Amino acid sequence: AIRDVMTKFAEQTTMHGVPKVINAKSSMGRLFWSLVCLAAGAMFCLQMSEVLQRYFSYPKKVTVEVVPTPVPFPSISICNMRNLDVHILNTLNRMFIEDDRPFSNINKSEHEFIRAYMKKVAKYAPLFWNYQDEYPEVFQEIFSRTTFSANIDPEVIALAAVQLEGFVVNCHYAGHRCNKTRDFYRFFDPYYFNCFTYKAHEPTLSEGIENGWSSILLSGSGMLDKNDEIRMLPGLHEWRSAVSASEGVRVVIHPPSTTPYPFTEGYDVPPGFSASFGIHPRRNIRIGPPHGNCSDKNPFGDGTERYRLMACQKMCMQHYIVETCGCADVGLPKLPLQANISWCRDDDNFPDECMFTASEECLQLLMQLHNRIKCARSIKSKITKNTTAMEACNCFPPCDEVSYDVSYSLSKWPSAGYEGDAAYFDVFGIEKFNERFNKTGTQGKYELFTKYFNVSNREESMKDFARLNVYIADSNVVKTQESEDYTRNQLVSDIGGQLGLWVGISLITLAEVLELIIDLFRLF
Amino acid sequence: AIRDVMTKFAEQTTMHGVPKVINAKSSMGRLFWSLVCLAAGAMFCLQMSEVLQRYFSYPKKVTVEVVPTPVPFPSISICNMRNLDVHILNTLNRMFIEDDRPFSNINKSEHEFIRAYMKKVAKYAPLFWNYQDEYPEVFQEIFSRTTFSANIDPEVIALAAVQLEGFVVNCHYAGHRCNKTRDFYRFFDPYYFNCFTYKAHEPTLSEGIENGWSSILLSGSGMLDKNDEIRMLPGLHEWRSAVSASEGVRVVIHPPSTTPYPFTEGYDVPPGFSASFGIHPRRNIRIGPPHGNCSDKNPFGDGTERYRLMACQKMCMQHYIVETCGCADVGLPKLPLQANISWCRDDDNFPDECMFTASEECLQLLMQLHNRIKCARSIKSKITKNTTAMEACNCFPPCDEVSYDVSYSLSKWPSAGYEGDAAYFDVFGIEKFNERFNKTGTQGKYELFTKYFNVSNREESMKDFARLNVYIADSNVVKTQESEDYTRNQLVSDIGGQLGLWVGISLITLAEVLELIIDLFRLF
Amino acid sequence: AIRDVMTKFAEQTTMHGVPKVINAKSSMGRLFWSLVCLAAGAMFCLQMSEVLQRYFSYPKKVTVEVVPTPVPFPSISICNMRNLDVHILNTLNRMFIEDDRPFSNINKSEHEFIRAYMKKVAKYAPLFWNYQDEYPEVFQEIFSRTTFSANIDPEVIALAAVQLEGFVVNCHYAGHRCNKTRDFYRFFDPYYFNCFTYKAHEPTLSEGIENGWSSILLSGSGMLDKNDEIRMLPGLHEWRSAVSASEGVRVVIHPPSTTPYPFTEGYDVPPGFSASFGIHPRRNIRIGPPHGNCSDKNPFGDGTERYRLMACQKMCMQHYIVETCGCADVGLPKLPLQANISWCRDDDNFPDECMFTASEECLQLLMQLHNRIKCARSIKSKITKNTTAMEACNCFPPCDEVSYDVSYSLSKWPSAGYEGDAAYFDVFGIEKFNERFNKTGTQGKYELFTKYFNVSNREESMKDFARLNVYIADSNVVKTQESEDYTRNQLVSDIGGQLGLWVGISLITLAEVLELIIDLFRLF
Amino acid sequence: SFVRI
Amino acid sequence: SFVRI
Amino acid sequence: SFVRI
Ligand SMILES: *[C@@H]1O[C@H](CO)[C@@H](O[C@@H]2O[C@H](CO)[C@@H](O)[C@H](O)[C@H]2NC(C)=O)[C@H](O)[C@H]1NC(C)=O
Ligand SMILES: *[C@@H]1O[C@H](CO)[C@@H](O[C@@H]2O[C@H](CO)[C@@H](O)[C@H](O)[C@H]2NC(C)=O)[C@H](O)[C@H]1NC(C)=O
Ligand SMILES: *[C@@H]1O[C@H](CO)[C@@H](O[C@@H]2O[C@H](CO)[C@@H](O)[C@H](O)[C@H]2NC(C)=O)[C@H](O)[C@H]1NC(C)=O
Ligand SMILES: *[C@@H]1O[C@H](CO)[C@@H](O[C@@H]2O[C@H](CO)[C@@H](O)[C@H](O)[C@H]2NC(C)=O)[C@H](O)[C@H]1NC(C)=O
Ligand SMILES: *[C@@H]1O[C@H](CO)[C@@H](O[C@@H]2O[C@H](CO)[C@@H](O)[C@H](O)[C@H]2NC(C)=O)[C@H](O)[C@H]1NC(C)=O
Ligand SMILES: *[C@@H]1O[C@H](CO)[C@@H](O[C@@H]2O[C@H](CO)[C@@H](O)[C@H](O)[C@H]2NC(C)=O)[C@H](O)[C@H]1NC(C)=O
Ligand SMILES: *[C@@H]1O[C@H](CO)[C@@H](O)[C@H](O)[C@H]1NC(C)=O
Ligand SMILES: *[C@@H]1O[C@H](CO)[C@@H](O)[C@H](O)[C@H]1NC(C)=O
Ligand SMILES: *[C@@H]1O[C@H](CO)[C@@H](O)[C@H](O)[C@H]1NC(C)=O
Ligand SMILES: *[C@@H]1O[C@H](CO)[C@@H](O)[C@H](O)[C@H]1NC(C)=O
Ligand SMILES: *[C@@H]1O[C@H](CO)[C@@H](O)[C@H](O)[C@H]1NC(C)=O
Ligand SMILES: *[C@@H]1O[C@H](CO)[C@@H](O)[C@H](O)[C@H]1NC(C)=O
Ligand SMILES: *[C@@H]1O[C@H](CO)[C@@H](O)[C@H](O)[C@H]1NC(C)=O
Ligand SMILES: *[C@@H]1O[C@H](CO)[C@@H](O)[C@H](O)[C@H]1NC(C)=O
Ligand SMILES: *[C@@H]1O[C@H](CO)[C@@H](O)[C@H](O)[C@H]1NC(C)=O
Repeated sequence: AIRDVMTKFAEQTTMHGVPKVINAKSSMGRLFWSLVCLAAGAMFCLQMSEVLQRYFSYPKKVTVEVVPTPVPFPSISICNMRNLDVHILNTLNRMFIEDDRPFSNINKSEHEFIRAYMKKVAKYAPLFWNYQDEYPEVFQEIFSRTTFSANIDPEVIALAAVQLEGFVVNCHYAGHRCNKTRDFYRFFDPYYFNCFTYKAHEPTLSEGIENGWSSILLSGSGMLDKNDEIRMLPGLHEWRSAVSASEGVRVVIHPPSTTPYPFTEGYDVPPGFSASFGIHPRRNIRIGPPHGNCSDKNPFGDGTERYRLMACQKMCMQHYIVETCGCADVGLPKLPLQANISWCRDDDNFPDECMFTASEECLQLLMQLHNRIKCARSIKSKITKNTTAMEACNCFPPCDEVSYDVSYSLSKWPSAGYEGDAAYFDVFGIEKFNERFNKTGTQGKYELFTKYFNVSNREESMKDFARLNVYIADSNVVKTQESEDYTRNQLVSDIGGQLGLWVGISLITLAEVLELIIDLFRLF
Repeated sequence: AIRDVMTKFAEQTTMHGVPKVINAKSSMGRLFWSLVCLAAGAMFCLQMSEVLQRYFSYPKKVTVEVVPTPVPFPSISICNMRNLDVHILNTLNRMFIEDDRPFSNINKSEHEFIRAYMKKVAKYAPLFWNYQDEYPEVFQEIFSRTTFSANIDPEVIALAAVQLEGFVVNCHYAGHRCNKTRDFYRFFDPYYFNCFTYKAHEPTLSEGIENGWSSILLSGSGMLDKNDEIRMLPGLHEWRSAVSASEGVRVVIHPPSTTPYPFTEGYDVPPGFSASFGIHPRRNIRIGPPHGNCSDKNPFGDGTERYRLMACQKMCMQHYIVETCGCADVGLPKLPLQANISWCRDDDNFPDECMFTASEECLQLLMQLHNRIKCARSIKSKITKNTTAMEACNCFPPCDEVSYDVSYSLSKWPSAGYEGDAAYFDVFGIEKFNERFNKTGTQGKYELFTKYFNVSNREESMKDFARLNVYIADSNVVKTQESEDYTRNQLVSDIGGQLGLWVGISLITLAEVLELIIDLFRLF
Repeated sequence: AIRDVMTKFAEQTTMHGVPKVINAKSSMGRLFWSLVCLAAGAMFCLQMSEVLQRYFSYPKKVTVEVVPTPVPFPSISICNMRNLDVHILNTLNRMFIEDDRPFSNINKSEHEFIRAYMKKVAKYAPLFWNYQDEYPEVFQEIFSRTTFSANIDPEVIALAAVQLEGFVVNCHYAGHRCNKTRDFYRFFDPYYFNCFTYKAHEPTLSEGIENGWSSILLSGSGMLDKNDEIRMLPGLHEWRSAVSASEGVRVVIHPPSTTPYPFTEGYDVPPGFSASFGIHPRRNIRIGPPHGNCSDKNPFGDGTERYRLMACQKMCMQHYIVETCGCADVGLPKLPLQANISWCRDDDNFPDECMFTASEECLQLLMQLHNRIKCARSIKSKITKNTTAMEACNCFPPCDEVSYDVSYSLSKWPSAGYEGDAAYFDVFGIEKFNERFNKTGTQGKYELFTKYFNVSNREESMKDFARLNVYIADSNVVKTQESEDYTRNQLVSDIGGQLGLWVGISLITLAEVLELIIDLFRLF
Repeated sequence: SFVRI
Repeated sequence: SFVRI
Repeated sequence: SFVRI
């Protein structure tokens, strides 16, 4: 009978409630015990609902601490805010002073960059002689730096951009003199034509800073000719950009195996000043999909470089620009998928007749180029604020990231008086900086530096130099590490506590009810 | 009998201990089991004491993470460190050179600010002609900026302070030229007379920075007359303040809908330099009373502005100053409760006879004003270190706050040579900066700027300009969020675990003991 | 019999599983229940293995929050980048101009520092007259600052280094003028000869900044003689260090009762600029050995100074240098164990014959000194990257630390025009800065400052001054506190939950099995 | 404007 | 000091 | 180089 198996289950059950209900000999007692069991079950269900809501929200746990594990010395990328060499600039200025027609000056120089530059300028000069008053803004934009870098072979620009031998006067790292040929690596940037990345080399010339990196850089432009009248020199001024005409050094501190993005990251150092960069290293560790969002590699790029979120964001911006305006923005990296896309500033379609006549067709082509630039700029400004587009690129922060916080300070490097005399003797007497440009291919630069950097005018001429002092301020690394807050083990413990508190069941107690229902199914 | 109900309770109990004690057939066994039960209960009570101590301490849980949700572009407030216009300053200097008696110069100018200024100065000049040697410090303090701003109608000062049209040469945001009349909002500050707050306007003149905000500001004072002798010009120098005579621009980056407090927050930019402000946005979320302390609104102010702790602290300081010295400090906001309180620097009670004779009554009134200023300064310095007073103002950090960490760097903006020529042509050839002051009401300023900013001396004159470059360095926001560490659900789970481990009770097991005590009360 | 006690244990057991197994009347039921019990036990053991692995990993819990508890105002240490006084430098330069032989100039001055300096220089001059072309780098290193500070009594150098009366023009703190004799404390640093630490003094001259610390410092060197030829002045230039020839003030912000380490921490301020230091105080609290690593005291030093990790690291570096090269590096603190170790730059063994002849023995001793310096520098660069050596010094972060994050900005302090005139009158008319050096012992300095700092050339001469503005930006302290994540109480709760969920045992249920095994041992 | 190259 | 306005 | 003191 049903009562027989009910009585049996009541006598060998480990459940705490239904033994009272089954053996109850009074109706009111049965009602009371059934209500107690139902209330306990309902409250248990509510508490487990809260528990499971906490668990499947996958919360994160974060700890911030200082650890003694050392990080490698960061890579330092230095970019002179002046793109071209001083001698080349003076040559161009004097050539234009002698004859302002760029067409006649194409064959006047054997330097390849000068020839390409004058050809490119001549393809616009007749328009510039006729339409200054009507479209002054257009010609300012066309003659910007990015136009030349997008239309002239970078290997040709590199012959006239700032050279490493003429940029880094001296270097010191870890108490040893730096090897300029082995430690510095040249890279091309569309705005800062030549840039150099320093990669640390630990000791196997025992001099210099022991706890960091120091270098003296020639960054000023006081040796350039001072024109009595305002004259346009295309390729010098990026019209109305945030860095349009600044003077100094752009310094970017980044992890050793990453590509620097100088126009959106880094610090500025003016000429005539000594800058101290106190680095406080940081490390961030993040959790994967279920609890967070992190990635080990760039979705758009290859695996030859360490992942940074900036690279992914910039490549996403370039991808959205290419699809909309049909051309790639020269201010962003070229996606490593397809390289058949032309820069938005490409102008090789300009006819040769634009060198001779200011025809309306040349003006229409100029307007088309201006409109393409405007399209690229418009897409640049708005795409970052569009969350729907940005989220589609799946740019997630790195799972293991090293970051640097920099303390920035400035001193006046060449001190007035005797210490400045010592600095001048160190630069020109011991290092013999001028003698590095007494070579045939740079004879003109030698005379300029010999006249400019003479002993008599050392107080004013030395202001064109700048010094960087990059060092690690704190040896301990501030580590921020993510972890799962509510593990499955903790979930099991919480479930066990709730089950014991409210109803008293165990999982082998469920085996008892399984036996009971087997018995009922057999009896039925 | 008692033994009958005891035996019953022993046979249908789900408690683990008292069945042994009740059915024990040996005295030593009864003693052992009773000791076991008592020890288990005592240890359970100790563990629950620890658990409840942890719970009612209301601990907090904090997580630091980077999120892609974008924050709005911050408001930028720029305040020229020179309070008055250059032309007004030159006019005042030349008027004093022609005649050093301010009384005779009251009717010499039709400019309202000049008339009020000369009246105010004449109310002190006879004392200044007699008591320099005896009280040099008093006259320096009286002739400070804050005295004039507290005694002259701000709408009158605004006619002579730095004007927006003569301060912001150019502006660019999100790849578009800024509208100076619609985007900039003028506000009055007692030390920096005229200040302007930029409020971002997203694109619906496609030029400029795409990822931030850039502007060129006229901040230098090289066009001021160079006197051959030291002459006092009241209203210029705030005597021995920390910003007493600095030159440049004060820049404050703050959330878009908040009031800037330039004298205690912001950054400095010298003239002739280009400053880069790399913003790393942050967001902080805080928990309410039981676990923390946070507020959504300012206790002292209205609801028209977003809450910041600085506003509450400054209003608390003003409240404590008003109660003590009986006057409000002009360097702090005026409480929006009562505005009948006079500034501590108010001096409208000075008789007109002080314009003509250096009577002892005028000196006594000057000493009274000096003592009032000293009272205000003394209360300012000590109130912040008095924790009892500060805690009474109930100033708590905002429950949801947006903060910005700024990377600060400097470049030399107008580069020597050709790029500086391009910058000069951009400022004066294309934008035509001088032509904005060729209007009748500013004819005198036109001649000064035409002479000063000529082509011949562009290398030196352009050093009076400065450029700001404000951009968001990291798109991801570093979010710090508070949460309750020990919820009531976790407390219930821990209580259940402890109860199961030590004694094995469940809450329906308590129903069994309730039934037992009902039976005992019925039997008794 | 065994079955009798088994049946008894089965009927008065609170275990949930073995009652089924013992009373099972079917073999298949016995097998099923035994398998259920074994599986439950195995899963319970696995979960407890995970629980104990979590517990004995001793995880930490970190919370970041803002608290209103105020920290004391930090100590400010200011070090002029020029080591010697201007008058002493001019005297040395003019003495060498009159006669370039240092030996003949030993008895020409009554100043003790000058006599010691000329003796030390004469002990090297004959070598410097013969071996410039062959070893230019050696003589640059020997004539550095650190050589003189390591060989001349610091009490003798202090008579010629920068004096407090001639360095701090003015000071203000908490709305009161600073007492220069009571608030500033002089300390000696091998590179910055004289340095001064400001210790805050709360109010019991009511003027100045109310919410911070401000001071005007003479830091420029424009008053030094301008030589027509490059001349070596030993003791001025630290050859090719990262701070070799900079001009300005080195500022270090540190907790009030700690020793400043200016060469590896702090900020730079150039002359002619006003620097704003916005401090955001922070506090870090750390847990001891079982969960972390922290220390309250420096293992190498005494207990008279508050503990900082930098002191321990520097003393560890000094300890490793002393053991390797056999001498102490002057650029690091001297261990307070033994002070019989000589500096690596010690040269008192040089014979007096080196003053008269350039013998090969003197050259060999010079080479030995150079090699000792090279040994010290080599050990400095590599020891920090050697984790095995650094870990042996037991340098752990402080258990309770106060840190400061500083916002750095620059203004041009002496404004052109009238405000600069007011600043000049404040410095020289009211404070009477020149009158502090009209005393007999400084008559020569008086004439130099009277000629240099005249009214006519105030625009250029005032550029040698600098101003510091140090203030607390945020009253609330960002507190980072470590705590144990998994307490023993939480471990007990989790164990109870797991035990209740899987097997249903309680600790008094273990008393039942103890009784059972007692009964079995008695029956056997 | 007339500016010349 | 004599300083004059 | 000849430099002299
Ligand atoms: C700086 O680095 C260059 C390149 O590594 C060094 O030139 C090499 O020197 C090694 C031995 O010192 C030779 O075996 C190689 O043939 C050299 N040329 C290479 C590798 O291209 C140079 O010696 C280093 N030091 C300097 C410039 O003094
Ligand atoms: C991890 O990334 C995913 C995908 O970006 C996030 O899911 C998105 O969340 C946003 C905001 O709630 C929604 O607008 C999207 O629709 C979601 N995407 C999908 C595919 O549903 C997710 O929230 C992120 N989680 C964490 C922990 O970072
Ligand atoms: C800059 O902003 C002002 C103010 O919003 C603009 O002036 C308004 O322009 C709209 C249409 O463009 C007119 O309907 C309003 O009557 C104008 N005046 C107002 C609103 O007071 C101005 O056009 C903007 N651009 C400039 C100055 O070129
Ligand atoms: C929240 O604020 C209250 C009130 O300011 C804090 O309670 C004060 O705590 C301080 C320091 O322990 C005592 O001196 C005061 O007497 C307390 N006030 C009262 C009314 O008792 C409380 O500690 C704060 N709690 C949190 C979590 O921030
Ligand atoms: C600045 O501090 C010095 C040193 O504390 C003060 O000189 C002391 O003044 C007290 C009373 O004001 C005398 O009792 C002591 O004898 C003085 N000399 C000491 C302590 O060495 C000085 O008065 C303070 N103020 C100034 C310099 O005006
Ligand atoms: C606390 O410090 C000890 C000792 O420095 C740390 O134990 C060392 O850990 C490193 C890296 O895992 C090993 O190379 C050493 O061999 C360990 N030392 C010993 C004596 O075993 C320990 O990890 C630190 N713990 C915390 C929480 O900071
Ligand atoms: C966001 O980008 C997507 C790209 O597919 C575009 O379709 C959409 O219009 C954009 N939204 C806004 C508001 O511009
Ligand atoms: C430049 O090089 C030439 C040889 O090409 C040499 O004679 C001359 O002395 C050098 N310039 C110097 C050292 O002034
Ligand atoms: C040094 O160079 C400057 C230009 O920089 C020049 O004016 C001066 O005459 C030169 N001095 C000598 C001695 O050649
Ligand atoms: C703190 O402020 C209260 C304001 O009522 C005042 O009564 C008290 O004296 C102050 N305490 C100190 C130490 O100044
Ligand atoms: C200034 O304005 C007048 C008209 O009021 C005009 O004639 C003059 O040319 C302007 N100044 C210039 C453009 O130099
Ligand atoms: C240009 O202005 C300067 C003053 O700033 C003046 O000395 C110079 O003579 C001016 N040049 C011309 C050509 O007017
Ligand atoms: C690290 O320092 C120890 C000091 O005892 C030394 O023995 C060891 O060689 C060093 N290791 C390296 C790689 O230099
Ligand atoms: C310098 O001190 C002397 C007294 O030793 C005094 O006569 C002279 O006036 C002082 N210098 C000044 C105030 O110019
Ligand atoms: C002021 O000092 C400068 C040197 O700094 C000097 O050239 C000038 O002649 C002096 N003026 C007077 C009036 O003595």
